[PDB]
Amino acid sequence: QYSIEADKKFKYSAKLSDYPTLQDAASAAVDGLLIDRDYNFYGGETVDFGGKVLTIECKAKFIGDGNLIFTKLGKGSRIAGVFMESTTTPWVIKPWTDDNQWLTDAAAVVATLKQSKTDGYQPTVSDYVKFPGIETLLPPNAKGQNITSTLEIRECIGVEVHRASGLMAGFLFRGCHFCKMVDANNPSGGKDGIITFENLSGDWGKGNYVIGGRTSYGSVSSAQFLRNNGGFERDGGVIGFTSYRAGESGVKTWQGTVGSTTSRNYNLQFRDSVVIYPVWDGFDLGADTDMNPELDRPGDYPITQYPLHQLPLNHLIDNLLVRGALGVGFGMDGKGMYVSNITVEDCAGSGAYLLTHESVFTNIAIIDTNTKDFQANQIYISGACRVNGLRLIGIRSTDGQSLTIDAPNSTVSGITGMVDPSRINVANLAEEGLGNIRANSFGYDSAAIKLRIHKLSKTLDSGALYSHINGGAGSGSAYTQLTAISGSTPDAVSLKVNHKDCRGAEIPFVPDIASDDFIKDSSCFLPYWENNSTSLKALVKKPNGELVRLTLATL
Amino acid sequence: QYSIEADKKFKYSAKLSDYPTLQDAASAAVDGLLIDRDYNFYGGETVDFGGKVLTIECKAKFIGDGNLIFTKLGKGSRIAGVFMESTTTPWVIKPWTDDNQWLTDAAAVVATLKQSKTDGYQPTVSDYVKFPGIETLLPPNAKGQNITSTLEIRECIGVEVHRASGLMAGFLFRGCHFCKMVDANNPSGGKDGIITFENLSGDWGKGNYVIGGRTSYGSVSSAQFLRNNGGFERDGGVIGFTSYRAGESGVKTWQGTVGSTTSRNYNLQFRDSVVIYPVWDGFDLGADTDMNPELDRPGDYPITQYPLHQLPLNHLIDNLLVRGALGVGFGMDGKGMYVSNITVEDCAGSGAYLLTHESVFTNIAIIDTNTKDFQANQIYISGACRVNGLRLIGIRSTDGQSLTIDAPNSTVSGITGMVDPSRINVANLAEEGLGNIRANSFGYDSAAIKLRIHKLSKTLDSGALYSHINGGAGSGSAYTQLTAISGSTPDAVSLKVNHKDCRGAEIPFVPDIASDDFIKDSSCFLPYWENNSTSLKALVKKPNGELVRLTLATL
Amino acid sequence: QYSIEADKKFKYSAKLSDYPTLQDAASAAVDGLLIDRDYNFYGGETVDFGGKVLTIECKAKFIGDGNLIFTKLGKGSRIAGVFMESTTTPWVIKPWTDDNQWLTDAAAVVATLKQSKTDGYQPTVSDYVKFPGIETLLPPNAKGQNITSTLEIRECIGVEVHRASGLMAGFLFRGCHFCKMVDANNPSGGKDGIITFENLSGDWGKGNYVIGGRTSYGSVSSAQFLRNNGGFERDGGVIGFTSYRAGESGVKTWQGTVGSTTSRNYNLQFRDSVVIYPVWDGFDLGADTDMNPELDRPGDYPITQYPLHQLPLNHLIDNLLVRGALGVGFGMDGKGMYVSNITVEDCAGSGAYLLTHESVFTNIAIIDTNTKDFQANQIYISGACRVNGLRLIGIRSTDGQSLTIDAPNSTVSGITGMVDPSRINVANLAEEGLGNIRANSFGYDSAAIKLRIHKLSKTLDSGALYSHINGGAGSGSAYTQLTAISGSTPDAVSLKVNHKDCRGAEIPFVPDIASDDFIKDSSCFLPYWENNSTSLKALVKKPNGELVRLTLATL
Ligand SMILES: [Ca+2]
Repeated sequence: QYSIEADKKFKYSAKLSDYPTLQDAASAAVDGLLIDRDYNFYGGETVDFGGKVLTIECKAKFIGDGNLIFTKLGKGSRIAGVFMESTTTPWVIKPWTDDNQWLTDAAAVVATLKQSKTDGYQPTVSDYVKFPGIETLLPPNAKGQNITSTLEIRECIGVEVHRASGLMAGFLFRGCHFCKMVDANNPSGGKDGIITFENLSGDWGKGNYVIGGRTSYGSVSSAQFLRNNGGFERDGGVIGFTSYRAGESGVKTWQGTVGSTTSRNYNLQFRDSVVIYPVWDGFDLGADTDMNPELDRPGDYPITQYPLHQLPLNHLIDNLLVRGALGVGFGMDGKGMYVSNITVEDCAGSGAYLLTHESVFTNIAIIDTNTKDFQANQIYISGACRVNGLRLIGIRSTDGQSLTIDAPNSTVSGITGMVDPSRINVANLAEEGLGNIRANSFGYDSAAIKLRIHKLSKTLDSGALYSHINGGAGSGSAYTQLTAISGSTPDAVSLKVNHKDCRGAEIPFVPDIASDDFIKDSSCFLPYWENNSTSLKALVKKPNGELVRLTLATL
Repeated sequence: QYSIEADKKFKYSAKLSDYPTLQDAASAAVDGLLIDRDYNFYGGETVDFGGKVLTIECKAKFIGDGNLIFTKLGKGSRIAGVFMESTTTPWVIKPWTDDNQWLTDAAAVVATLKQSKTDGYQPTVSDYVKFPGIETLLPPNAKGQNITSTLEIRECIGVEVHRASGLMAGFLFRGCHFCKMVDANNPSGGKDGIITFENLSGDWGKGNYVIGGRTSYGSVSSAQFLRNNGGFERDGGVIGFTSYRAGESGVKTWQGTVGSTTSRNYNLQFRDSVVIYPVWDGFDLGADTDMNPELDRPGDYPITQYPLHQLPLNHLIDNLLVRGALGVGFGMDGKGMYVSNITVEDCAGSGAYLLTHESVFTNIAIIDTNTKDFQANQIYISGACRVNGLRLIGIRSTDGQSLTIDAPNSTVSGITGMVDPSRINVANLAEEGLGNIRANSFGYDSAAIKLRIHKLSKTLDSGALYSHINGGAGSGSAYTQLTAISGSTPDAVSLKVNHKDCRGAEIPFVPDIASDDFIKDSSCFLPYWENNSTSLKALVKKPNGELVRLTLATL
Repeated sequence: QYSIEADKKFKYSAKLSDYPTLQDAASAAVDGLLIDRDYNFYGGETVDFGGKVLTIECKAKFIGDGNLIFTKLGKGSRIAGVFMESTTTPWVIKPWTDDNQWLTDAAAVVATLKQSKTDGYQPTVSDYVKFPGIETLLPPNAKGQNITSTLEIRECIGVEVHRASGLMAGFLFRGCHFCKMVDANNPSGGKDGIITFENLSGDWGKGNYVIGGRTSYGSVSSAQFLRNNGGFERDGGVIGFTSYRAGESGVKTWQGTVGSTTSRNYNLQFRDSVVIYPVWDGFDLGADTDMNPELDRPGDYPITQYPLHQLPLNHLIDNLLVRGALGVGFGMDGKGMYVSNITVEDCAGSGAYLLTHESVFTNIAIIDTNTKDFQANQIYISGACRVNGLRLIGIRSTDGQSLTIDAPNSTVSGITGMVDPSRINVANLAEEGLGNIRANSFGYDSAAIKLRIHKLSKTLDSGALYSHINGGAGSGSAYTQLTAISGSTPDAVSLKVNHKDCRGAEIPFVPDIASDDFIKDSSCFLPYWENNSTSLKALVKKPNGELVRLTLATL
């Protein structure tokens, strides 16, 4: 019988073109399921896949506003090529120019309004803060919109969504474990987060990843996590991902209470990823609320155990790039954190906002940030942290008085760049382990090794060692100078060696009668001027510590 | 009826073993298409896939010289495992030894000639420049060869080629958008570029990527782009890729006019990638022609708007590694660029050749490059740029007079390595933001903090602060010395503190009668020698600025 | 005839549910093979796939202790979703606490014993060394266990295993070439290595990679190689991989003789990867045995050609992260190596153990390692190497006398961090290419530029340049001080400029009659005390080099 042989030798796949509803096709499926016609779904339409391990291959669109809900997929199920699209074409704003300059003026942003499923985003309430005054100026038809076409995977284990795309599209994993969003094929976002792992009910989320791929646009954050804990195994997070033009942030771990419980996250990886042109932040990896925080943490550690911003979040954070944020490039909180290899460039707000304590930051580069003076500084650290390697300043100038680094409880080593030293505030700055040193000077007739005591003055060097050309180039002659500040005049007092190639030391003397207390150490002398005789005298502290006054030079 | 049920329950796939031509199989296909026998194609053979969204699975070879042309594939089509192979076995050169040393002598290169589809490449005209004299020495049968077996995807949107391989193989996307070359499985290249996105006609290319994978050999560049613009979204470029032994360069964005229009590229990503042993360059990301440039840019911005090498290319460039180039490791041009985290090692030409202006380079490492003295320097920057963090020198020495960095308009901070300071040329070099410092000296009886004024001398230190051992190790005693250059003799003039553990300052004096102009500042004195009385005198500039001469020390 | 049309239009797949043995299903398969029921295999069960190019899709478990052996798969075959599981539930140890602190006490480790297929590992003989005393304390039923369920690919070319997982699971490629383990889906390991490329027989392994994915647990190493050589093309190794909690090491290239031949490896890539919480080492990339080494290298280069630890291994090593090792973070040997961009944090043994010679290390960060004092240092280098950029110290203190870096034959530049300078030992340390410098001091009333001659003292600075506040903050006045050590008392002897805002130089003098030899240079004077007359004298070395004694200051 051919049918016996056929049933044994051919691959099983059901296809949607043979069925009137998606549930009918799902029920028929045994191995493969092919989406080979566009399918209009109603919001909340729910498909039961019977616990089957299905390979779902999409070659057409799921069309609808609201959520298409997939349930009871077997472990190992895979959904490839899915394409979500809204039925509604909403009003979107586009707060950047044709030369990719951010628009900050509310009226200019309102002028960008158009009806489109892409190239912009639907305003939300956070836009009222981001573009002050815009709430009053937006037409009512552009406020409070709620358009997203969302694929919801509900309460499944071991399901992977690969190469997803769409228009006004979102992807929600609700109450899932060991699920992955892999190689997202640049979906264009809607009102809700583009990729969400939300585990507010049931067990803490674990094994949930965004791996590879990219997203564009969306009103809020591109990739986000609520109530996930990767365990000590660090089994979850974001690796190899790119976010472009998030309406809020590129990658976000939620903070505070959502509903009746914690939305926070522990033990996730954030590695090898890039966020470009977010309207708010590149990476927002905080767990506690900054402004107007909850007095408790239902479902999480109490404030009595860990103070605000001091949770043992224990994320693995490495090799991240942010460029072009209108908000903050990289933000986090927590205690006992290690963070490495972070690069932030060209952000309008702070490059880094770090509400961290007893944490270590290694090889950080913050290059041309706070370019619009939105924050007090380019990098802020609240608690007692360590920074080992910090690159500051690209090519931008700073006209006002804002600090570059304000990390008042932190100890820092290894700053590089053309930082204005008056714009550094740290607890301690040191290079303990340098070798033999050479200061090489270009474009000047001198070289300098300067000292600045910030307690005395943040703006004036307190002393210096200089080398200065005698005559011109090629003269083979220079003079060395040791200086000290007096009367807030840098270099006011100095000793010289070889000025005008004289081969001698020029020694400063006290310009009047020296007081007893002017001399510091025993077996030393201090020259001073006696004008009434045209003589140099010496105040001498003898080897035995007693003072005597001698005549040093006479007419 | 079984046939009704069978048509509903089984996956559709056509296979080439059932058809006499590839077009017949393509026409029959509805979902899958299996290449299950080797297929000999003629150059220019064109397959029309009818707009169908096909999953093409290759388990055999496409064999032929020239192009196999795929057209009218539906968005979402995928081609996996394709294997291209030429019919011709050409003559190839192998310009490296069994110890992986580059051959540079033309006669030695000619001696490597063999007929093979791999382990070398077909000479092209660029080899005549790379190996001077080789044009005369190559036998005629090894010149002007043109063997490539090329899969051409023509005027398609949303097509992905995955896990491709081959021998004398190339992959061309001509007039395509939103197409990807994913996880290339080490094809061995032919005469043409291995992976090309060419958009000289139609709309500018966008959404075109090389993601993952690797290539080997080829006569010209491994991955290349013509007339692509990723948009502000940076939707295209090269991520996660490895090139080995390109006959020209690993990754190339074309420069200048090709045909009648621009071949240039904007807004692409070049990230997380590696180029090893290219015959020419690792990354060639320039857009304007260097030698003998066009006087115009048909199809692009005019020279009147942006001068040569000053286009707003706006690529996203980060986390690149190059090793073993016979040419330049990393090259680019453009204005307003940000570049980060570039590592270049062991190149025979310059590590970096940067025809850039108003651009920022952060965390650059150029380690043992220009090892064959092909260029004037290891890193060159033409325009007014900023470098923040620059590692120079591995373990190689430099016998001649070539510069290490020549960046005469650039401001630089954060050099590390055993650079010869005479081989640094920059506009300005500074460490503005160091903390308290310690110079730790090993393998010497002294420690040093030296100063060098490059305007005075690039080769001689102009002054120093030294600490020198008194006696031997463990003596608990050292002397401190402040020095200045005179008569081109470093350290010619000095003041000492604690020489021979004497607990005193040794002060240099003018060895003859001091001229009036030798003293600089008021309320200072300058000792000088009066030989005719065996006396020290003091030239004194009094507190009121007037000069007087006093007797300082007498018999 | 429908059967003719059906045979042409449907995809071929055989499925295990239709057959009594795996061999029966394999024999029936032509294109696809679906594993759609759990399959109990016996150890050594061998399947012959007839040279067919098969796409094997797994949606169920292979269950058994021992090896399931796949042979004669055609080039291009793929195995997806495989899940290996043992029949035995062994006794496992879990040497870490509920706060993720390592357990080091043998009795505490024994107390963790449980029967499970995961969340720990089976003890092996290396545990007897790691937890001293544990050999005596372990119950007999927890010693010498040998449970692994291993998929063995034997003597195949061009086979890829994708998205594999399991419990007590291993994956062995024995005598294979051009094979890949791709996107491992966190298999939980057993007694043997989780991913092994072993080529002890036949040709040296080539083209063998681990790409992407992750593993957890296992008694020994996560990914390992024996007798592989990637060629100059670097065609093999580990890229994009994560290892968690290896019972030995994350990534290992074997050392020494195994059986009758070499187990060593050449020309592999180790890039873009992460190892966390290994019981032994993060990356172990050595080739020669350290303790009690072989006197020969059968099958490899003789000791007469390359001494122990000086093989030309030529691996491409870049962009690696290790955190939380109980052993060493990063270890290797070899001569002529280049290594870049390595980050190691929070390891109980050395961050790096480098038995390397004539090798270059660029941009290395070793942050809070040797935290349990297991080794003599945080980073060790035996041979004559170069280090360009080395970050040391996070937030941990060191109570004892151990060194931070011991690299006694190496030349180093670019240390950053709060290193204790007495804990640096190198051949030479230098910053040759710094610009104009500023020392910025926070939290002190002074700024300092110190000098330390390690030959004199590793613990005491030998001289200094200080700037000190006169009075208080905002006074606009400081004094500069130049000091030298005497009698092992830092700063014992000093010259001051502007002490107490006096505008003069305080000059130290010899406290008794100066000996002739106390003066160094011609045309200099040295003041000294004559107590019997209350006078300063000057020992003068005249311009002609002859000595004279003069009266300098008198009552
Ligand atoms: Ca006198």
